[PDB]
Order: sequence, then structure tokens, then C-alpha cells
Amino acid sequence: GSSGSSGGYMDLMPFINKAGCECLNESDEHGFDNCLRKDTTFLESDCDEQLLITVAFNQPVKLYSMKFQGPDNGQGPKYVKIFINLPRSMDFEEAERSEPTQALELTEDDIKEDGIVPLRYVKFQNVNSVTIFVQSNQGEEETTRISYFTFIGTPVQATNMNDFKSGPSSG
Repeated sequence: GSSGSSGGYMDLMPFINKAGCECLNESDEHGFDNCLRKDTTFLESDCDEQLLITVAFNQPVKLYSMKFQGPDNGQGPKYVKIFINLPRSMDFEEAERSEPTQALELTEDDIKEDGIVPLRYVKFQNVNSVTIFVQSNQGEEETTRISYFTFIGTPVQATNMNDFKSGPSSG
């Protein structure tokens, strides 16, 4: 159906394997999977900002950016360590001894309604498994609430498909 060239990445949501995903210190009442979609519950930590999020990609894609934010209360992740090409997963000790592939200090503008975290695709040229460990928050809160989480980018090599239409617009 026609064709065109423009800047339009994908959240890779449908490319994530929720069946192979893994969460650390996940609340009992709240799930770490409900914070993946915009329309769902939130993920509240029952300890502190020391939760981990594993992601298993069935196909090797490219992490050009990451959308990490929280609820509308004032609790969002700031200093998060990103890991890729892991042997299977990331723990609390393994996330401390070993350094992340990127790791950035998310700001209020990165965890807002349209917050965006520009990563370095140069390192995620081809990743099959990515993990994110929460260290600190925006205002050093006691806990980080996750509401929306995804990976912006594109597959290293896919077919000629089509999607993503309509959307908001401002002056």
C-alpha cells in the first residue's frame, strides 16, 4: 500500500516477548507488565527504587530510544542502568558489579507525558535481550511507579509492512 521515507520509529511493543519477560521485586498487587501499556494499572515498588525489568526480544532489533515514565503523582525513574546481550538476565549484584551499556539520568522532560530517552543505537545495533535496573528517581522518591515502558527503534531487518496512522498535532 504505497510507500514513503520519513522519521517514524516503533515502540517494538508487539516485538517484545511478554512470555519470556522477567521482573525483579515485582509487587504482588501490581504487575511489572501493566506498566507496559498506556491503558493499564501502574507498577508500585513494595521496597524502593531497586526494581529490575527484563525484556526478551524474539528478533534482534535496534534500540534508538526508550520511553520511560511514571504516573501523574510525581514518582518517576531517573538514573536507570540499561543492559543488553545478557547471558539470561540481570540481578541486583550483577547490575552493580557490571556496568550498563548506556545508563542515563532521565529528567522531568524525559518522564513527562511525551518524555523520550535518546539512547545510542551504535551499541544496540543488534540486541535480543535488554534489561533495565532502577536505581534512583526524579526527586529521590522512596519508590518508582512505572506506568509506560517501551523501546523506540526498528528491526535490524524486516519485511515491507505498514502501520502507525493518525495522531495528535499542535501549532
